[PDB]
Amino acid sequence: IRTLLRLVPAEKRGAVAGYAVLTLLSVLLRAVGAVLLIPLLAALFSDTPSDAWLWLGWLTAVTLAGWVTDTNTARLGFDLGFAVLSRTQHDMADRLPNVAMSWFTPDNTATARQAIAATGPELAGLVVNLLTPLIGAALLPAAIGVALLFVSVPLGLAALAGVAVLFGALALSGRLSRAADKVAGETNSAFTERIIEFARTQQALRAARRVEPARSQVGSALAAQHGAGLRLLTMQIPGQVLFSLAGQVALIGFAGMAVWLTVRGQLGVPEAIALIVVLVRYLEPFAAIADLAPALETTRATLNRIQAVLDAPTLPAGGAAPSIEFDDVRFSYGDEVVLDGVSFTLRPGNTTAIVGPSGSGKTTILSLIAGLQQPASGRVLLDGVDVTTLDPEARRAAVSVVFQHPYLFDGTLRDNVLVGDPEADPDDVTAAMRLARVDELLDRLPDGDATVVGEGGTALSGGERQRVSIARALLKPAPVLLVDEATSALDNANEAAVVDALTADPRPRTRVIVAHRLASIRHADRVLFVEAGRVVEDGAIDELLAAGGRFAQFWAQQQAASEWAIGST
Amino acid sequence: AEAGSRLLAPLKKPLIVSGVLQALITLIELAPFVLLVELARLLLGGAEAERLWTLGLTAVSLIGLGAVLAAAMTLWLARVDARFAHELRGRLLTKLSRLPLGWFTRRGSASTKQLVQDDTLALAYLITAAIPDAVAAVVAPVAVLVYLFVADWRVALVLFIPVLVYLVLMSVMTIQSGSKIAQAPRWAERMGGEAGAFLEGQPVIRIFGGAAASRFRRRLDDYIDFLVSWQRPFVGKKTLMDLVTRPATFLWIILVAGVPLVVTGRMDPVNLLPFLLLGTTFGARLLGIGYGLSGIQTGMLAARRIQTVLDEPELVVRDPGTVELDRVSFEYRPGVPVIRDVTLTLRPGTVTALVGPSGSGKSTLAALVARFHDVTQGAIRVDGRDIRTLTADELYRRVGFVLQDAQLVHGSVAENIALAEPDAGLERIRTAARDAQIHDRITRMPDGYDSVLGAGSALSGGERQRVTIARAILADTPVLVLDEATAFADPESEYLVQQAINRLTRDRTVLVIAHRLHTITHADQIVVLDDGRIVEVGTHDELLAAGGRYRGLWDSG
Ligand SMILES: Nc1ncnc2c1ncn2[C@@H]1O[C@H](COP(=O)(O)OP(=O)(O)O)[C@@H](O)[C@H]1O
Ligand SMILES: Nc1ncnc2c1ncn2[C@@H]1O[C@H](COP(=O)(O)OP(=O)(O)O)[C@@H](O)[C@H]1O
Repeated sequence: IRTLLRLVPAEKRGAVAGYAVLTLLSVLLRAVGAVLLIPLLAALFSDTPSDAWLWLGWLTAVTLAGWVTDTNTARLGFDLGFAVLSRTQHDMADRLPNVAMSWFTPDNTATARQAIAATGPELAGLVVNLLTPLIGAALLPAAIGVALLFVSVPLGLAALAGVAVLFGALALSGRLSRAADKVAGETNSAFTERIIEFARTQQALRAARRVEPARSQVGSALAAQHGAGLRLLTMQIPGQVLFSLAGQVALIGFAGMAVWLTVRGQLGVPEAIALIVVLVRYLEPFAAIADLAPALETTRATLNRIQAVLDAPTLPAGGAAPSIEFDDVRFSYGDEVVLDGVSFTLRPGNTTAIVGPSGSGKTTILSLIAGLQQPASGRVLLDGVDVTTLDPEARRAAVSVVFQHPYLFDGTLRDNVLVGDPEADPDDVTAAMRLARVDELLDRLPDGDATVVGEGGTALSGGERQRVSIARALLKPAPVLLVDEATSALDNANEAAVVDALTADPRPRTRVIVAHRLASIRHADRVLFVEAGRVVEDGAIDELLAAGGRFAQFWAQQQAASEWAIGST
Repeated sequence: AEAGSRLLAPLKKPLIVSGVLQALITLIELAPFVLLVELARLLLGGAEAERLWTLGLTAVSLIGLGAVLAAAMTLWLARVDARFAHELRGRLLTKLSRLPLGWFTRRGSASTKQLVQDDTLALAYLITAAIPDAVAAVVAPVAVLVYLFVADWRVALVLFIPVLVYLVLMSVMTIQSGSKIAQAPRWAERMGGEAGAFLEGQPVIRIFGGAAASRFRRRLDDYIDFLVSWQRPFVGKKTLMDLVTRPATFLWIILVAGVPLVVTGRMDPVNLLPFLLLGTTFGARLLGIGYGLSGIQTGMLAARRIQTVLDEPELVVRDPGTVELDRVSFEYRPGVPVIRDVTLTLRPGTVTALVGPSGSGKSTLAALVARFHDVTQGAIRVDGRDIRTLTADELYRRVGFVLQDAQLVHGSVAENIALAEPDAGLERIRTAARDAQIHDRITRMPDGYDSVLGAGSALSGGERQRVTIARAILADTPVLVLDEATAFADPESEYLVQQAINRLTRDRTVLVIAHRLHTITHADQIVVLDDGRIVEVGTHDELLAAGGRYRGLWDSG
């Protein structure tokens, strides 16, 4: 397996060699211990049992050497387990900040969360709980088979050839057992999907007075499907029964072979009984592996998660208001294209609004500029410099963003705002707090900006959280500011804070805003109307309204939408 | 505890028979090891080849008999599970049509998919796999232990020497860190949350970074330090606790205890043979009981959840669009008021509005009128009838509603508009759609009115909302319960949704969950709520003249 070897740090590539050679030494000592039953038992069942003392002396000497190598491999197992835990978690935590934001789909995020959180106690005990029993049980039937060659060549060939048959039975049993679980899971999911739809649309059905016809329809469908699916059952042996049957048949086959030799005179009776015991020592590891099928299945899953995270794609890498240029930009979330040949130049030092219907590609533009994502085709440039070719520190300092979601984290409110630039002076924080209109919120909080705003701290409303986020973006000294409007419906002060951020900031920098309502774009210098991933209209506020284009119609709808009253016009 | 056993009440007789068959099958699976001991006793006694043949035939027939029983049990146990699971899905289906309609918007509870798909599958593994696997895991060590004690009681006792050393070291290792075993699940839960936060707050860490970037890293290092400090001191205990149970250790104890007995004449050497065959792996058999009983626990938790859902309360039935609320109070959780002493009269044809801060209980009071929950105290009356006395056919024919997160059923658009009244013709449906400002996009679809809809569709939030508003218009309910958040759910489609709601609201009693006070100026009756209690009631201008909490809210706008 290649993923597990990749987890090994460079420090422990030596200790893995010691672990491997001592694991082989352990398997050889167990095999010699099992084959030492051939003379020990053959003398125990003989006319003179007293000849068994010598082979018990060698057996216990092999046993003590077995314990010494077994504790050393366990010690190296615990050391490798902790080293693998620290190595993978730290390398996995260092990987993700460099990963492109396209990778973080909900399913990919689920694996990354699983790989980080649920792999703690498992990786620490991976090698001791799984590899050492797995490797010892896998190599021991072949070790005993090879060792019996020195007792009898055809015997060792027969016992060694039986390893291939019995491992084949394990593989076939694994295939049948997993296919059965696949069918059992899928059939149940086919039965219950109608029930999930019935529970999903319950408000629609109940309010529409159709709940009972819909309930009967689903009940009839379930009844017919079960009646058809119950008759398809047939008397199948499961996977585990197949393997246990293969073990017993091997047991009776070897015992019958030993007795047949005894009747032919080719073996003595004590030696035949001893071979019967040793050929039970040989079959026993196959049962030991079958007990590791659940543990091996889970470990294969989590290592697949860790492989997925560690194989995530990473972005490449190399104070006046820069100009933002778009040239033939195309970007897609896999196959779903969101931008189709978009091209524009944001004039340096000016505020450009971005507007359009729901969906579209408005938010994707700001994520491209800030370096969260790299374009699939075309280029995004800052003063003629490609964003991808920028150094990591330069790109971090280049752009400031106000996100759709505030993304507040556990900490004090001032700590939530100081992350923009910790080197800023207290007066800079006060000024950024004033423009963001968070000083009004400090009057509500008991401790002011020192109050905790985390999950276990204070429950800030949507508008207040956005005003904290605006405080982040204004504080940062980046030569570019990006805005993505999202406010609580009632909080008009949030719109006032956004207006102040666009206008009241004395810092010289290019500004971009994705907007939803007219209160912010009214102060903008120009507007880009984006629909279906393309700029269907472009111009200034006066230019666009004079033209009476799509933006004018959008302007009319929103202005009307800001004036209605229920029970009247 | 009884909730799990109460669901599996009808499966008492099949599960008992399944356990008995698995006990029988495991004994038949251990029988070949007994026959090898008889075979050795035959060989040492110089038995003729005829007796060796019969023993060989007996062993082969038992292998065939065990295979046949295990196949026959699997088929019969699958049929039992398939019949019980079908019964259960029928019961879950009927319960989902009787639960209170607010049960589908729960907080802090398992999803419907987990309760229906995952838990019903966990029951299927419980009945068919976990119980027979647990019965085998308990009967195999017990059958082995009894046989090895019958063979010889002296070498059987020294099989417990590694067992006592395991339990003693397990007990020493457990008390020595008993606090940490209790902390460890909570560390995992904390890290699951922090991993979610780190993955959620990724863009901030990209562009801002700073304390946010190293917060997760430092807490990850604390967790790894906790695991290492917790488990590293138990290397010595855990290694010694593992070597004692190994087959190599059992074999040495068996032979060092049996060879002195055999050599000195205190034992028949064939009485040591049962221990060499079965007793070497005896330690690994006892360690398999725990995994066997774990399967029962995991399945019984799922049986716990399913029976808990089936034990929920339902909507009991007792006994011009005017609505009367009279001394209504409501508890989501016991002893935690959310509505307290609210009284209102939504006069016929008048638009009543609920206003207040977030968490004031305004949304709940609209959910109560539609009967998403039953009021714990007081009453709500519609057209002079308490809503408790009304059936779902009667109540929702009088009290329609369009709340947030509207839904579309699997079917064509024509059924979705005409869901309330399928007998309506396409002319009536088209007028209703044009009334809701959706006819334009419907014709814009390739298939027109025959366009199929369901759990996944290309329509945006505003578009499916206007489809639902078209449904409500064609439902013709004199009373209406409306959530103002449906308007600004799609700001780009805001004006169209407003026109649809404007058309919907006419000659109909209306209840509004208002969030923007500037959309309320012409409502017939404003209601101000904070912490579940009505503060002021009156028209827009009258309350502004009063200058109470409503004017403070308006100034806060
Ligand atoms: N995590 C994601 N995975 C796949 N597609 C996404 C993801 N996030 C956004 N999109 C796509 O982006 C489009 C919306 O563009 P966006 O710039 O977000 O506009 P808006 O700001 O109006 O949402 C959607 O059609 C959606 O398919
Ligand atoms: N999903 C939920 N399930 C159960 N109870 C809830 C849920 N969400 C909120 N609650 C409770 O009901 C109340 C609803 O508050 P309310 O003010 O009506 O909502 P809004 O802030 O949208 O107006 C809250 O105070 C809370 O205690």
